[PDB]
Amino acid sequence: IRFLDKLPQRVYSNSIYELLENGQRAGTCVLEYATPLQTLFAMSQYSQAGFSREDRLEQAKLF
Amino acid sequence: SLHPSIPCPRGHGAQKAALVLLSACLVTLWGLGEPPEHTLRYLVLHLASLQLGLLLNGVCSLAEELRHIHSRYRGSYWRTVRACLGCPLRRGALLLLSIYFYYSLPNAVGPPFTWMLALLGLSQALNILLGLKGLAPAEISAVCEKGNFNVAHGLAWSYYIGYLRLILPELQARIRTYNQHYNNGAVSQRLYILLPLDCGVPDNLSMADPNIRFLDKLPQRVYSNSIYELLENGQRAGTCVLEYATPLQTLFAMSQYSQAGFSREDRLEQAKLFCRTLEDILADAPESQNNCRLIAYQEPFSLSQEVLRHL
Ligand SMILES: CCn1nc(C)cc1C(=O)Nc1nc2cc(C(N)=O)cc(OC)c2n1C/C=C/Cn1c(NC(=O)c2cc(C)nn2CC)nc2cc(C(N)=O)cc(OCCCN3CCOCC3)c21
Ligand SMILES: CC1(C)C(=O)N(Cc2c(F)cccc2Cl)c2cc(C(=O)NCc3c(F)cc(F)cc3F)ccc21
Repeated sequence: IRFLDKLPQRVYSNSIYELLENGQRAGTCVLEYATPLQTLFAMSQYSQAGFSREDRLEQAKLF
Repeated sequence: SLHPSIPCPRGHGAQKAALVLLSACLVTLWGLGEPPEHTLRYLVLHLASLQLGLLLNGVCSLAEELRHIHSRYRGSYWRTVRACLGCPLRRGALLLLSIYFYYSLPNAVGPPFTWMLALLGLSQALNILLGLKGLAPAEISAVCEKGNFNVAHGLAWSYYIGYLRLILPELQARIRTYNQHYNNGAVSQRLYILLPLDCGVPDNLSMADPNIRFLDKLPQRVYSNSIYELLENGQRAGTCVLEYATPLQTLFAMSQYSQAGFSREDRLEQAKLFCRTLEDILADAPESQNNCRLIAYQEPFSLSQEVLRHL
């Protein structure tokens, strides 16, 4: 998965990524992560959450 | 040398022609072999008459320039005399030479002193009233350009001082930042200024030629510069920051109105002169460190091909 180009355009920048299959680009797509999962992880890191790793995985699946 | 139609700065052809004429006249005089002292007398008398006529014309000009002294010559008569008759001491010496030569050298073909003065005054009055001593447009343009008395020079310098010098130092950094943001192609780092000799500046650049198409607003008082990519046989081959020359648009608007006294041929002359003046300024300016180029053209053809060949 390698970055190719910032998709042209309230200002959303979606980096597109090409997919190397044995070194050859089988295609490309607009690919991105899910930020609520990152917020769940950061919730689990902090101590003012009461939100453990077991609960973090449970909430990730439920989300 | 931007365009085949842009005039070159005036050469020394007039002085070359004068030297050719002087050589021919010397050949003729040596062939005829007339008494040289008579020739000296005649030439000195002719120059004296011409100088005194110029003195009379300057006096006539001073007669009206005396009323502008408070607002144009800071209320000093010496400034008015200098502006109406050139350098005072040089012309006074020439006039004294004329008077002494005429009063010493007899005039074989010429009036006495009072008769010559009266005839010269009459001729000066006739030339003033009838406009016989008329200024040819070629010499008018030569003098205006030599002394920088053209609207195009002022417009070009205003365009430089107000806009170009402010944005060129940071245009390189802005283009580098944009190219780092949008990668893959890349955008040329040099500004491109359009210069249609016909002064046709459409609001939309793509309307003039579909091959040139807007790409993105370049990131940044507030300078909104639009970048354009050029279509070659349906596919883009290059891209650059391309904007129109607003002073040419102002020149066209000046030509549109009926109070500027600014005709279409005058608009063509000032367009060419603006192109040349901006060429010189951006050639010697420090801010134009190979940073700006002018696409000067005229439709009698595609602009995009010319911009590509520039790229
Ligand atoms: C001066 C150089 N020059 N000589 C000739 C001939 C043509 C130009 C030229 O092209 N100049 C120019 N073009 C710009 C384009 C952009 C952009 N965003 O793309 C940004 C710029 O800088 C802000 C631009 N500048 C410089 C500043 C320009 C205009 N302006 C002036 N008038 C002059 O300076 C002036 C002096 C003489 C003589 N003639 N003129 C103008 C005809 N007073 C201003 C006061 C304010 C304020 N603080 O309130 C804001 C200003 O600018 C906002 C206008 C932006 N409009 C401009 C037109 O198009 C659309 C965007 C002011
Ligand atoms: C170059 C050459 C040979 C020449 O072609 N002329 C024209 C000309 C005349 F004008 C007059 C007669 C014969 C010729 Cl031939 C000329 C004139 C003088 C001269 O002293 N002119 C006095 C003078 C005027 F005559 C009229 C005037 F309004 C003011 C003035 F001061 C000297 C040399 C020449």
